[PDB]
Amino acid sequence: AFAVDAAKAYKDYLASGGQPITNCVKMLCTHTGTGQAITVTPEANMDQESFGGASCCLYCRCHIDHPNPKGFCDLKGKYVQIPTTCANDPVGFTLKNTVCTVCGMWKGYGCSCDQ
Amino acid sequence: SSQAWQPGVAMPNLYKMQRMLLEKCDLQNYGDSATLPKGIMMNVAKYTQLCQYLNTLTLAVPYNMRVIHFGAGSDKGVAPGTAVLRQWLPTGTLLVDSDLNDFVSDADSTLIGDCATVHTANKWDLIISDMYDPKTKNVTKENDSKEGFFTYICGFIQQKLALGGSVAIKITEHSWNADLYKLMGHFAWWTAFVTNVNASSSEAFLIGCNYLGKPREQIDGYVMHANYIFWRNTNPIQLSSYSLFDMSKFPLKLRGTAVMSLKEGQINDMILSLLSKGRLIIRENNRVVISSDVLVNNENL
Ligand SMILES: C[n+]1cn([C@@H]2O[C@H](COP(=O)(O)OP(=O)(O)OP(=O)(O)O)[C@@H](O)[C@H]2O)c2nc(N)[nH]c(=O)c21
Ligand SMILES: C[S@@+](CC[C@H](N)C(=O)[O-])C[C@H]1O[C@@H](n2cnc3c(N)ncnc32)[C@H](O)[C@@H]1O
Ligand SMILES: [Zn+2]
Ligand SMILES: [Zn+2]
Repeated sequence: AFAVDAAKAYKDYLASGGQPITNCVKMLCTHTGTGQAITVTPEANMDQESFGGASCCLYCRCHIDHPNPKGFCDLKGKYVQIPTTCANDPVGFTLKNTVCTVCGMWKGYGCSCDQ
Repeated sequence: SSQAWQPGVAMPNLYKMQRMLLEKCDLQNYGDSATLPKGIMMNVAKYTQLCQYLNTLTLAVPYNMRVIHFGAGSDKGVAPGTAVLRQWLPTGTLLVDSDLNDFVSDADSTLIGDCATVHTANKWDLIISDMYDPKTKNVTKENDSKEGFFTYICGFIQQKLALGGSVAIKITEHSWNADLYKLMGHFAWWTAFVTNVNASSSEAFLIGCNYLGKPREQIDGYVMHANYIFWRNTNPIQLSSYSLFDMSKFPLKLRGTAVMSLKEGQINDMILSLLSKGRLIIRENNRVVISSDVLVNNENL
């Protein structure tokens, strides 16, 4: 019945003015990529930075179990594209945001499936 | 003169041919720091230039390529070099990394422990090591050939590197090993490559290109490290990060290099020619299986 809520702890710590997790691994890339959120190689466009996935995953970085019941991580082994305006906190961004199942862009940061 | 627009500088051949004695390394820019693009870690820049250089060699790049990366952790708890390797290597390439200390990684599998605990059933097409022992900083003595993890690496290459495969092994002035230089003579070509972002350091990657499983050339590793230090002592390299800004051609070309499971008798001069050219890999193509030996102890007296 009891489980640490890692997401909630970090979201609250952020709001209390805590320093975002650092040492997310930022990649060198052309910045001419598709812009999709989670890719097998870096896909940043001119508005995004590309990072190594694992270093941007709250569960990977905190040495705790993943929410997926079989323990699968969405980010490890891939690259997450982060809007340049949020690249100060890649971990928070990926926690607080959602990927569109249709076009693979961040809902609200690339997804335009409502037009 | 055009050097600063390269990812780095490789040991010129005339220095390989010398018979210097070992001196102290004294670099004129020792300790200077490159200006890295915004928010880019040193080791992303260093591994990026290493891979940019490997792109100019005749690496074998088979389907279902197997790469292993030693010394992949960091005082950050993450693995920036692994991230660059996974960016560079064809998608789906199997990548295993390892380190003495725990870290989070994008490799397909990570083993924590001294590298001499690591075993693998299968052979590899590319071995990368950035292992460095921090006690090497305590220079109390002549700069002698070092054993430790280098002894493992030499064995690992002879036992588990596919013919036709390649290596890049980090050394410095004091973290080096004479058998590793000797083994370079067992590859079709070899060099010592200094990245431009770290040109102020005596670090280099000893690169062996296309393994032959026997000596093409007899190399005295003591003399050869003396030659390398002589080169670095007389050729100041200007810190540069220029090449980090062009990633258009960075990915390793998937050449589809053939893989055959031949036996030692079948390696004729023509096979050896294909190996030498990066056109063939020789190893089993079975499934990749790794493990780490764990010492068991019960401390309750
Ligand atoms: C190459 N080098 C090495 N040393 C000394 O030898 C020690 C062991 O040197 P080292 O084997 O760690 O090489 P280096 O320091 O270049 O490696 P890096 O830290 O990975 O960049 C070093 O801590 C220095 O005290 C050096 N000291 C001076 N003054 N100038 C140099 O060029 C120099
Ligand atoms: C320069 S750092 C690695 C930096 C890392 N490659 C990166 O991408 O940032 C040197 C590494 O070699 C590891 N190392 C040193 N000796 C080792 C040994 N005998 N076995 C395994 N790892 C070792 C250290 O733990 C240390 O993390
Ligand atoms: Zn994760
Ligand atoms: Zn969408």
